[PDB]
Amino acid sequence: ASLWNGPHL
Amino acid sequence: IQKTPQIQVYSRHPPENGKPNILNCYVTQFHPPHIEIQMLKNGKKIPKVEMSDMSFSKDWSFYILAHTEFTPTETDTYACRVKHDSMAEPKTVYWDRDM
Amino acid sequence: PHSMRYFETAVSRPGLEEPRYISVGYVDNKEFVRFDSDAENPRYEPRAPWMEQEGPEYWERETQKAKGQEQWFRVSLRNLLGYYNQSAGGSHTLQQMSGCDLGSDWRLLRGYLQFAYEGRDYIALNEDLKTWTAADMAAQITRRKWEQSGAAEHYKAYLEGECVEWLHRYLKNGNATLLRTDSPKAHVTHHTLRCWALGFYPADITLTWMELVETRPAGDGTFQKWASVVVQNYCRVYHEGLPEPLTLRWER
Repeated sequence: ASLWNGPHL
Repeated sequence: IQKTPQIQVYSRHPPENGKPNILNCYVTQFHPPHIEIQMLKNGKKIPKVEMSDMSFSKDWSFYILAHTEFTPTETDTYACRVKHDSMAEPKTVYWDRDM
Repeated sequence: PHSMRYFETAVSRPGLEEPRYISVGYVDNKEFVRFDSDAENPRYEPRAPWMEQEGPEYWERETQKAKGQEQWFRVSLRNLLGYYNQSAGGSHTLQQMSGCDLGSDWRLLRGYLQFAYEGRDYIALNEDLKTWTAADMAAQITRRKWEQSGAAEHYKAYLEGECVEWLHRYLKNGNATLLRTDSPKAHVTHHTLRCWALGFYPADITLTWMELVETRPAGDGTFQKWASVVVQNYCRVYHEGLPEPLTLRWER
């Protein structure tokens, strides 16, 4: 199960 | 930013002349991901070459396994030719049955 | 000794094209799912047969994440062009590794969250899953932004929670596939003495007799390796596939 990233780089 | 492809050319099964087999060109350790790999029979390009899907390793570098049908003989030569931005000229590596 | 990883890439394209985003999931080092934005209909796809068991809601939900990630990487790529003063006339590459290691009891050993830009380390989450290591001065901009907004907490929850719980499910569902091994078949050749190990799975192996090639895919899901020397005074093969280690020398 993959993830959603939070803040951008 | 520029990593030079490492190349292995080798058959799927131990080679026996006259016996159909699979020729592999395993290209690793390269960056950027854009790459052109050609497989050659007696210096002419083989039209039906398959390629694994884009993957990368634990060290971030990309790799690709290209493969085709071949039938080793006493006289036919097989090579893999790789063009990549890290390299001034395409690199051609001949299949050696001993390796 | 178990793991799950997602390997994500976005490669920008000069011109009106948007980047190509690809995601690959691994369970115990073996590809199990794949998303590719260049596909005809981009969706997560099963890549291990024990995955065709997951129903439509699983694929629908994973695919939503991939679409999100594709947008996340677009924005992050644009930011990186600014931090490093680069041109959109060139192609640029953003990579992510994330996931978890488990023990033989299936408890969490370690979570991972790592980014590379242009094939080099950019920022990583430390093993404490609380603090960040930045690779250079540009990545220190990201580190300060992420400390300020507590970004690590969201990753830590994923890595200790869903990463672990879904790996258990895949470990359970893929048990018969994952437990499988293919024993090497070995032989010796003369030129240099060369001991070959052929048709083995998984790829971890020891050959001892000294030149040694990188282990390489046979293309059928098995691997090959060989080892050679200078010269019957002389090779051992170690593999979890074997009833016992193999032992051989030159045969005429």
